[PDB]
Amino acid sequence: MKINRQQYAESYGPTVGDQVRLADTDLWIEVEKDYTTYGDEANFGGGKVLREGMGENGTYTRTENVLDLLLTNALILDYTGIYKADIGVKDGYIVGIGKGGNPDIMDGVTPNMIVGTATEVIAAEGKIVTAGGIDTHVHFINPDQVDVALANGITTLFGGGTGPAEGSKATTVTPGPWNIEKMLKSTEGLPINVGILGKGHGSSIAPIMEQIDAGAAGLKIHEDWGATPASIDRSLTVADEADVQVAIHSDTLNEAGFLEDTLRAINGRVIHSFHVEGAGGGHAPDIMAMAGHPNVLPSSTNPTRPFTVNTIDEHLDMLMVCHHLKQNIPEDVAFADSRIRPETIAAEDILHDLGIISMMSTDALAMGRAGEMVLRTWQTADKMKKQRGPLAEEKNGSDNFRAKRYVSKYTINPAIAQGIAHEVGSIEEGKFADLVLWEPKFFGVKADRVIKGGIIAYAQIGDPSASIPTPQPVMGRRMYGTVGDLIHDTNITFMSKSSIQQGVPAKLGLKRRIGTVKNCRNIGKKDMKWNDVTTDIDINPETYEVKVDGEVLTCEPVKELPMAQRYFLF
Amino acid sequence: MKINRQQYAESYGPTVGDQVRLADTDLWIEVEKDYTTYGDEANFGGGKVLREGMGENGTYTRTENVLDLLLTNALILDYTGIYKADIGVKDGYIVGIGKGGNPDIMDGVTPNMIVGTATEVIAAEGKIVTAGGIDTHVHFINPDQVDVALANGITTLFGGGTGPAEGSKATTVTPGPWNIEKMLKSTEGLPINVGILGKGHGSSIAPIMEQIDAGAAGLKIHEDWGATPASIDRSLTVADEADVQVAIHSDTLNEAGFLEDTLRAINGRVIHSFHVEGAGGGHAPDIMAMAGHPNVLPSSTNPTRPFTVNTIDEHLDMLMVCHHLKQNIPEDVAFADSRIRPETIAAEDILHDLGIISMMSTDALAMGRAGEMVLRTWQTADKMKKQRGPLAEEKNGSDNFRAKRYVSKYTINPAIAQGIAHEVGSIEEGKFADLVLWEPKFFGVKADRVIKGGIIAYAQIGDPSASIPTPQPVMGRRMYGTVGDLIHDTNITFMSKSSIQQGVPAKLGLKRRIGTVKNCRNIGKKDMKWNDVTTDIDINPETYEVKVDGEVLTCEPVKELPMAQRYFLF
Amino acid sequence: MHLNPAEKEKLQIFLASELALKRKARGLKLNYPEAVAIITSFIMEGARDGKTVAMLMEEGKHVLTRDDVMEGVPEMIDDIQAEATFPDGTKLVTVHNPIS
Amino acid sequence: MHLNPAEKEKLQIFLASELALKRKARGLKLNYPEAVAIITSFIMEGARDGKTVAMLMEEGKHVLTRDDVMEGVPEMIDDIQAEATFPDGTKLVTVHNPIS
Amino acid sequence: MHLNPAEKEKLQIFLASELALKRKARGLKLNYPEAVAIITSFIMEGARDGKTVAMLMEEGKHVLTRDDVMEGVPEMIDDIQAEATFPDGTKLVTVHNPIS
Amino acid sequence: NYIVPGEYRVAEGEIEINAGREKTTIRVSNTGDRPIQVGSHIHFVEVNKELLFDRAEGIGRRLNIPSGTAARFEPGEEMEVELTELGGNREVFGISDLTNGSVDNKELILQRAKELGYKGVE
Ligand SMILES: *c1cc(O)ccc1O
Ligand SMILES: *c1cc(O)ccc1O
Ligand SMILES: *c1cc(O)ccc1O
Ligand SMILES: *c1cc(O)ccc1O
Ligand code: NI
Ligand code: NI
Ligand code: NI
Ligand code: NI
Ligand SMILES: [O-]
Ligand SMILES: [O-]
Repeated sequence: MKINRQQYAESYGPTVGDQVRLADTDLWIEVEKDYTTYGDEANFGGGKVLREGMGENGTYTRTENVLDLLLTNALILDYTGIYKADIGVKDGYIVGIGKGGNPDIMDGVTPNMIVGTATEVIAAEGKIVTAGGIDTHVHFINPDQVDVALANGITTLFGGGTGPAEGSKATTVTPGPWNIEKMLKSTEGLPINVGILGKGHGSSIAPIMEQIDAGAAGLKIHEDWGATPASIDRSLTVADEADVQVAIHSDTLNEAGFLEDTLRAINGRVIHSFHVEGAGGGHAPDIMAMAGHPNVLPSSTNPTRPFTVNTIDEHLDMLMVCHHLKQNIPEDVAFADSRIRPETIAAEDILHDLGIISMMSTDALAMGRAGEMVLRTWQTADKMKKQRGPLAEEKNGSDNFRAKRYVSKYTINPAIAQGIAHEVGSIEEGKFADLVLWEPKFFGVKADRVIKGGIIAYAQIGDPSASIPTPQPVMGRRMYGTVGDLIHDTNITFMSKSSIQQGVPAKLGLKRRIGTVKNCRNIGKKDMKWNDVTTDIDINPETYEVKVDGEVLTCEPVKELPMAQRYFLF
Repeated sequence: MKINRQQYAESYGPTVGDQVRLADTDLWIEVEKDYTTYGDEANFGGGKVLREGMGENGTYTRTENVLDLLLTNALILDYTGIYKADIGVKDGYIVGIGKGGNPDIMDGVTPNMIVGTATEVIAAEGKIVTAGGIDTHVHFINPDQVDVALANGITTLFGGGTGPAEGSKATTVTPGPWNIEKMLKSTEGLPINVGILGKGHGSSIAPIMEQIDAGAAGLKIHEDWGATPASIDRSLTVADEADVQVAIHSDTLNEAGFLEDTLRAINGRVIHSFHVEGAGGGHAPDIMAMAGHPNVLPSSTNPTRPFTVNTIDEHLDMLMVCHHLKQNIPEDVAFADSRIRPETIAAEDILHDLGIISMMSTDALAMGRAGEMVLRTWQTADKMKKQRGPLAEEKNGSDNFRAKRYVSKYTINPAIAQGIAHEVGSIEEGKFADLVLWEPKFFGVKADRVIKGGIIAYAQIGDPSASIPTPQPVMGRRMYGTVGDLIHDTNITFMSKSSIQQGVPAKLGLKRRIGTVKNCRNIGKKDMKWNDVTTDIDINPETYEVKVDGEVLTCEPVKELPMAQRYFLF
Repeated sequence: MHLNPAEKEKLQIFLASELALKRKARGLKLNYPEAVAIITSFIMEGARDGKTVAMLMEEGKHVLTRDDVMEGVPEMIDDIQAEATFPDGTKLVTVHNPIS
Repeated sequence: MHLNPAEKEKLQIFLASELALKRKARGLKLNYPEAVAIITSFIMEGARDGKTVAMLMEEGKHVLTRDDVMEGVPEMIDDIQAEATFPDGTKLVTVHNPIS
Repeated sequence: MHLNPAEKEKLQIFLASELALKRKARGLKLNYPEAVAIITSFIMEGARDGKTVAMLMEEGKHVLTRDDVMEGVPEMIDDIQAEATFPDGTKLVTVHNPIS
Repeated sequence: NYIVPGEYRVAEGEIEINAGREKTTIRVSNTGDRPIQVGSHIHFVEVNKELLFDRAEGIGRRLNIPSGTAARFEPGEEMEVELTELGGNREVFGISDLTNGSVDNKELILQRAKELGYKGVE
C-alpha cells in the first residue's frame, strides 16, 4: 500500500525532501530526515493511533519511560537541523526527540517516548516547531510588552528596568540591590522567562558586584551612565569573577575615547556588543567594526532590520524627538547625521547574511519593537535571498543553510552569549520545553501556540463562549500556564551563581524555577552557531563606506517586505 | 392595616400563591410558602428595619447566633421547593433559611439568623435565588471560559484539560500525575470551584490509580483514548476503590463492541454517561438507551438542547469540520449521518421532560457552550410546556413541578453524581454559600450577582467612575471575591480522599478550600432528584425511532426560542 | 445593557469589519484579517436578521471575491466560523473556502 | 490621548449604539441591549453638545418608541443612567421609562 | 483574524477617531483627545494606503487647523506619534506641532 | 510565481507504509445491525464480536491502512480487508483482554475468543 506524497504531507506533515514556504517569503525549508516508521505515525483522535492497547501503552506508570506530553509529527527548524520528529516532554523538559508511541505493537519507538495513561497530546502535523526566542535586549518599561513578545514566539526576556523611569527608558538597567530585589518580585507575575541586568558603572568593584550578589544575571554598560574606560574595566572584572555576561552600548560621542580605546579597556575579555550597527548607540561612526573581533558577541536590534525605503526618515526623526534635538541647532543635526547612516545599515544586512553579526534582539520600547525580533530576522533573510541569491552552501534548491544561520540569531546564540544555553535556546534533549508551534502561512508572524515548561502559555484561539475553540474572534490569549501558581513552574528566573548560593530566592520568597547563569567568560565569536566569522571590518571615517576583505559592502533598501501588510490589521 | 398584594410584592417580593414569569418564557413559578412574619419583614436602608436596637441586634458578638450575611426576602427556586425566605450565611456556608432579624423586638426570628454588628446585607426582594450551577462536562481549553460560565450562574466546573492541546480539545482529561499537579496549581487562579478528571484508560490498575492519588477527583473514559472493554473495566475498578465518579464517552464506532458490550464491561457499577443522546459521542445509533438503566447517571450536553430548525444543519457541519471529514468520502458522510440524528435529538427533549435524563452539562469548547447550560435547560422546559402542555402533576396553573425537575438537572443532580452534594448543588443549611441572584426578567440568561463562599465573585454592574454603580455600561465584572488571597477562601478544589490523606494540597502549596469527593459508588438513577425514571429505551437500528413503553417518542423542532434575540447583542 | 464576555468581544469583530469596509471603499485590496472580519461580521448580522444557518453557509461564499483581496489571501482562508444568536438561540456557522 | 478607564469603557457604548443604529436602519425591531445602547450614547453625545441634564431627561424619553423595539422591551427598561462630561464637569443623567 | 495585542489596542484609536469625526460633523470644536484620535487614525490609515513616512509627516500638519479645536488645544499637542504597518513593515511616524 | 503563504512543494515519489511486513487478505462480515468502524492499529482478533471472520488470521495483525484511518462495515456488509503484522515486541495488552501478552499464544487467544462469543473461531 502506497500514499501519494501530497496526501502524505496533508495527513502527517511533510517528509524527507518535501519543501515548505516560510509565510509569504521566497524562503523554502526542506525536510532533511524523518524519525518516523512509515505506517506507524502517531496521531490522536477518533479511531486514531494513540488509543489504549494500540499506539498508547496501557501497562506503564508515568516513571516507566512514559511522557507527560507528545508533540506528534513536528517539522523542527533549529540550529541542529530541519527535520521531522515527535517531541517528548516530561517534568517540563524535552526528554526525547524521535518516535513516540507503544513498543508493544510499533516499530522504531524511542525507548523513553512511550505514550501512556499519563500522556497529553499536541498535534504538530503541518506545523513548524522552533525553540522559543531569546531576547537579550529588553527594556522593562510597560508590562503589556510581555504578551507582545509571546505573540511573536519570544519566551525569554533578558534586560533591565523598573518601568517608565528615564533610566529604564534609555538603558537595560535595574540599578542596585533594592531595585533588583523589587524587579525579581515583580517577575513572579510575568509569564515569560526573565534575567535582570544591573548597572555596569562604577570606579570601585563593590557597588557593581553587590548587584550580582543581589540577584542580577549580568550587567549593562550604557553611555547614558558613562561608558568610560573605568566603567568598562570594573564591569568586566566583576563579570569574570561572577561568571555573568556584560552587554555594552559604547560612547557614541567618543568623549573619553574612540572605538580603539573601548577595545583597549575590554582588553580581550568577552563582551556582548548591543545594536552593533550603531543606530541604536555606539562610537560614531565605526562601532560596527566590533563585529570582526574574536572576543565580541555581536547583536543587532530590530528597527534597522532590514534596510527599507522608510528606515532613514523614520530613524533620523525618532532620534531627534527622543533626544529633544532641534533641527535648527547645527551640533544636533551633525550628531544625528553621524549616528543614523544608510552606509552602515545597508552593510548590516550583508553582515547578517555572512554570519558576522551573530544575534538579533529587540531594544523593546527604548529603540525597538518587542514583538518583531523573529519577524524581522526572516524579512532580512528573505531580502538577502532576493538581492544576493541562494548562499553557495545551499543544495536541492532549498534555503536550509540560510534558515539555520538565521534561526540561530534569535534562539541558540543569545542563549550562549548570556550563559543560559544549558536550559533554553534550542530543541535538544535535556533542555526546558519552551516550544513555539507555527502554521507555515503565519511562520515568524503570529505564533499558533507557545509552550512554556511543557504547558501552553499563549495561543491564537477563538470565542471562549463557542461550542469549539476556532470561531471568531481568534486573537492571542494567555492560557492556563499563566494562571494561579502554574506561572511559577512554567517560567525561569535566571540569576548569578553567587545570588543563588547566598539564598536570594528564599530571602525574597521567589517561587519560580531558578536558572543558573554560567559558562559566559570562556566563549567567543567562534562559539556562535552558524555565525562564527571574524574579519577586519573597516568603516571609512569620511564616507562611512564599510569594507570586509577589501570589498565595499553596499546594498539597496527595498520598498516592500513580506510578513507585513498581508497579515496586520494596523 | 392591610397591604394590597401588588404593592406587597413590589416592596418585599412575592408571597404565598403569587406567580412570577421566568424571563420571556411561558413558565410560571408560584411561591409555595413564606417564612416571614407579615409586618416584620427584614429590609435595609434609610429609615428601614435593619438598624441598631430595631431589626439589627446591638448586643450579640459574632459567635452568638449572629450572621456574616443576610439575603433578605429571597424567592428560592431549588429541588427542595419554590418558597420565600431570608438566607443566612456564616463562615462562607448557608447556616439558616428562615427569618432574619432581631429577637429583641420581632416575632418568628430563626434563632441563628440574628442580624448583628457583624452582618452584611444583600437585598434579594424581587430576585430569584438559585444554587450555583454544577457543570460536570468542562474541557479546560481557554481560561476566558470561566467568566463565560459565571455570567450564566455556573459556580463549579468538573472536567479536564491542559489548555488547547488536542487531547484536551477532544476529551475532559488531565492526564497523569504531572499534568494533574500542574492544573491543580493553575486552579489557584480560577475564580470558580474545580474538580479534575484523569484519563480513564489503561490495562493495568497502577497508571490509572496514580492519577487519583495525585489529586484527580474522578476519571473520564473517552473513545479518542480507546473506550475499550479493558479501559472501562480498569477505570471502574479504580473508581470503586477510590470513591470517585467515572464519566464515559463510549465507542461511537462500535469498534470493540456495541452498547450491550459496554454495559457488560460496566457490569452493574455506577457510571456517569456524558451526552447520552449521542451527538456529542457514543455507540451509534443507540447510546441513548443507557438512560433507561438503574446504574447509569445520564447527562445531556447543551448544543442539542432543545431541538430547533438550525440544530441538524449546525451539528452535521460542526462534526464534519472538527473531524476533518470530507463531504465526497462516503464513509465520512455515513459516519456523520449515523451520529447526528433528528430522531434521537427530538426524543432527548421528551426524555428530559419525563425525568429519564437527569442532568445537563456544557461540553464547554469541545462540543458545547460554557455559558448556556442554565439558558438551554429553561429553553427546553419552555418548549416542552408549549408542545406537551403542563405536566399532569402541576396544580394552581403553575409550572412548579417542571421547574423543580429542570432546576435539579444543573444543580443537585450533577453534585450527587460527582460525590460533592455534601458541599454544593442546593440551597440547604450546612452547604457552601454558592448563590446566584437573578432579576426575573433575566432569569436563566444573565446572572445579577454570583456569590461564592459568601462573598460576591461576579456581578452585572456599571461604570466604576460613576457616582452610583448602575450607570452604563452595565456588564459582567469580577468582584472582590476574585481578588488577592480572597480567591482562595471563596472557591473549592475537589479532590479524591486518597490525595487528601497523602497531603497533596500541602505538597503543591494549594491555598484553596479543599473539598472531599465521596459517596459516588452506591448511588444510582433512583438518587437523581425529580429525574429518577428507569425504563426500557428501544432505538430502532434501521429508522433510529425511539420507543419507551411501546410509545414512539417524536417531537417537532421550533423556529424560535425565548431567552434569545430579546437579550443578546450578538 | 448587561453585556456578557462574548458580547464584549464580538463588538471588536463589528469594529474591524467597519474598518475593513472603509479600506475597501477607498479602493484597497483587503488583507487576511480584514477579509476575515468582513465575512465574520456578515455572518453575525445575518443571524441577527433571522437568516438560517444554511442561508449563511451559502451567502458567506459570495461576500468577497479573489479581486477584493491581496494575492494569497483566498488560499490562507480555509474557513471562517462564527457563533451568533439566531431566533432559535446560539448556532455555529462555518463558511468553507469563502473566497474562491 | 491620555484615556482613563471610564473613557475606554464608554467607547464601547458608542460602538454598540452604532451597531444598533445600523440594525434599526435595515428595518429590525431592536432588542434590550440595542435599545439601551442607543439611548445611552444619545445622552453622552448630548452632554458633549452642551445640553443640560434637564434637557436630556426630557429628550431621552423620545429617542425610541414602542414600535422601534421588540415586545416586552419597553417594560424591561425602567430607566437608563449615564454619566458624561458636561461643560460644568461630570453629571449623572437618569431617563425614567424611556420607551412608553 | 489572529489579532495580536497591538492590533486590538489600535482598533480603539480608529473608534475614537470615528466618534470625533461625528462630533466635528455636527459643528463642535474638538477637544484634546478627539484631535489626537483624528490625527493618529489618519496616520495609521495613510500607512495602510501605502504612503511614505515623509508624506505622512507633511500631511499630518494639515488634518486639523486651529479653528477645528477648542482654545489651547493646538498648544497642548506638541506632537503625535503612531506606528503602523507600511508596505515595508512597521514604522514610526512623528507629526510635529500638527495644529498651528 | 503566485505566492500561496506556507505552501508545500512535495518531492516526487510515493510512501510505502508497513514496508517489509507480511500482508494477508481476509473476508470479514458485519453480522450485526449497527455499523462498525475499525481503526488502523487495533489488534484485529479483538474487534467487535459480531464481525465474522477467521479469528486466527487476525492474531498478531492489524489493518494495512494509513495510520489513523479506519475500515467501515455497514450493517450486514461483507468485504475483504488487507492486514499487516504488528511490530515492536508483538505483545498486546487490554483492548478486549483476549491477549494480555505475546501474540504467539494463538491457542490461548482463540480459547478466550470462543468462550466470550467472538464470531469465527474455527
Ligand atoms: C519619548 C520617550 C522615549 O523614551 C524616547 C523617545 C520619545 O520621543
Ligand atoms: C544588497 C546586498 C548585496 O550583496 C547586493 C545587492 C544589494 O542590493
Ligand atoms: C476545530 C477545533 C476543534 O477542537 C473542533 C472543531 C474545529 O473545527
Ligand atoms: C414534541 C413532543 C411531544 O410530546 C409532542 C409534540 C412535540 O412537537
Ligand atoms: Ni543602546
Ligand atoms: Ni536599549
Ligand atoms: Ni464526549
Ligand atoms: Ni466533551
Ligand atoms: O539601546
Ligand atoms: O464530549
